[PDB]
Amino acid sequence: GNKEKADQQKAVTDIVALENALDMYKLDNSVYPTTDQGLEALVTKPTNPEPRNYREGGYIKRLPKDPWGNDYQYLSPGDKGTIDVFTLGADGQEGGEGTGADIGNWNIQDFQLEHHHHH
Ligand SMILES: [Ca+2]
Ligand SMILES: [Cl-]
Ligand code: NA
Ligand code: NA
Ligand SMILES: [Pt+2]
Ligand SMILES: [Zn+2]
Ligand SMILES: [Zn+2]
Ligand SMILES: [Zn+2]
Repeated sequence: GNKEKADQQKAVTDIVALENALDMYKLDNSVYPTTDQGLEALVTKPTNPEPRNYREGGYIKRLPKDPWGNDYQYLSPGDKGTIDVFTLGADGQEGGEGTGADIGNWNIQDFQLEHHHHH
């Protein structure tokens, strides 16, 4: 019902937010954060490597939690594209259907409302 569609839109909103914050990091610092620096690099200046041009206050106000209480996941370099930003969904596991499906930057349009789709 409403709950599941709201949860899905929340995941879309967060993944897009994070992807945009990651692009700002790249614009400043010439590279994306590594998997090991993590999404935390968006709020706190990382090490290994230390970025050259870190923005005061970071790149996002806070790290969102996914609709099922788990942290969003991140890989750089990604398996699915240059970076992977994703949630594993309601089942907290790879793959799955329904609310269990994995939502990521690579397939994000699929989980957006219909007006974002290309048919
Ligand atoms: Ca899943
Ligand atoms: Cl299109
Ligand atoms: Na840390
Ligand atoms: Na990707
Ligand atoms: Pt920015
Ligand atoms: Zn981007
Ligand atoms: Zn829209
Ligand atoms: Zn569609």
